[PDB]
Amino acid sequence: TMAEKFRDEGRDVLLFVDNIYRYTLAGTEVSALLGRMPSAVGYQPTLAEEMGVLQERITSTKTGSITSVQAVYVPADDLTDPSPATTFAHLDATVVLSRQIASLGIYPAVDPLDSTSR
Amino acid sequence: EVQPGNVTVLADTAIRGQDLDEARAMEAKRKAEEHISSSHGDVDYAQASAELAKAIAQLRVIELTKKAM
Repeated sequence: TMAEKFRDEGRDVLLFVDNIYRYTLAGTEVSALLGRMPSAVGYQPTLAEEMGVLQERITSTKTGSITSVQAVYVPADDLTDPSPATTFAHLDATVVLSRQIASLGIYPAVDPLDSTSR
Repeated sequence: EVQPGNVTVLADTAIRGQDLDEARAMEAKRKAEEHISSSHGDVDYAQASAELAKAIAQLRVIELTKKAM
């Protein structure tokens, strides 16, 4: 909401999010208590909508622009877990860090056969 | 070669001359000019190598066990 206020004032803004995965994990923690049936790996049934309704308003517009960097935790290093898998589609440049490269002491541990950009 | 108490015959494996060895050398040059390479005769190594190449193909193990390498 603050990033959007600065955007609409005509400015151009930087928005850094510290870990967007926790935003869906907090929804998974509460989902079952709201009385909703579990989905594929215990995730809430509304995972993709809860994620899209947020990431669709973090965008630049003709009146001003938002440049954003988001850290995205992937659980158990599984890049096919539903949450990273649904997050991939919402980004222009995706940088994929891997443990098998960090263990070689090569930092930043970017995997160049999976990093990509529009 | 006859020696005081020994005699040895240093036989050789094939007829030797000059008409023959020269043909051998001519063919040895020809095979080098036109790059003519013959196969060996080892059918055992051939079969083992082909099985080993087919078994290791599309194996992709190192992508799977996260061996950093």
